[PDB]
This record gives sequence, structure tokens and C-alpha cells, in this order.
Amino acid sequence: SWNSIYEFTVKDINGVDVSLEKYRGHVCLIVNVACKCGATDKNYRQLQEMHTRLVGKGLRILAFPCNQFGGQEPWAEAEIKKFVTEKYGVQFDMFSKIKVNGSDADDLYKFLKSRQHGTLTNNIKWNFSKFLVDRQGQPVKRYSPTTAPYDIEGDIMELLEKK
Ligand SMILES: [Li+]
Repeated sequence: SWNSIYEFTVKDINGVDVSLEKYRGHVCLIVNVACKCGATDKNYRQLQEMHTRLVGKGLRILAFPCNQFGGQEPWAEAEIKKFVTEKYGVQFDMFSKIKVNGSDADDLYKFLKSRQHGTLTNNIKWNFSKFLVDRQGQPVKRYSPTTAPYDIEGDIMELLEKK
């Protein structure tokens, strides 16, 4: 019966559980991440630039580490946090590691995938897929891993302009 992302609670990268009610009224870009992928640098760099450009306008970027793709997120949370903060200066919201596929996927990802279908098949295909969520907590677009974060900015602006 879940009707929006606000129904879910997740553990942040510091081990602090937070309800996604926190994000009511903001546009969210939800990204599954990994530190040991060939596109790690470009995704984190562009996400941090987009955070800096758009956080004041209502964008919230949420990054969920996940080790389901090629064993590319093997580290624990403290090490992930240190890596991304020291290398990229990440200021957006980082979470504890989850699964995005299978029956043990976080309910947030079960929900996201139930709202926006992937290309051909529905499982998350690799690290750095993106879901765009409007100011009412509705997932309204999904982008494949190879989509540069910058190419999502136009769609973000449309949703930021809405009430
Ligand atoms: Li499928």
C-alpha cells in the first residue's frame, strides 16, 4: 500500500535511522553507489556539483551504497564515508549499505522499482542508477547507470519549479 517515499525509514551512513519524511516537499535524486567502479569519479563529481548548484532550490541527493554489482562496494560505512568525503567533498546525504535487488532489497528500492520500470527488465542493472522523486514523494523518472547526473538536471528543474 506504500504511496510515497516518505513511508520508509533507512539507516544513514553514521548508523542513524531516519524516516524519509525528512524529504517532504523537496525533489529527491536517489542513487545507488559504489566506490570501486570505473564511473565512480564522474558520478560523485557531478552529483556534488549538482548538490552545490541546486540544494538551495530544493534538491536533495540521497546515495545508497550497494555491493550487489561486481563486489564494487566491499568496504564498511566508515571507510565509504571517509573515501567519498575526502576525495569528492560530498555534502549530500549518504546512507548505510543496502541491497537494491532480490527479496532482501530495502523496501525503498522495492517501492522505487514498483513505480518506474527499467529498460526491458526491472532489476537495477548496475551501480549508479538514478530515480527522480517529485516534491510529493512520487518516483516519476528512472535513469540507467550510464546516464550522466548532469543530464538529469533539466528534469530536476522542471520538478523544482512545481509546488
Ligand atoms: Li523482470
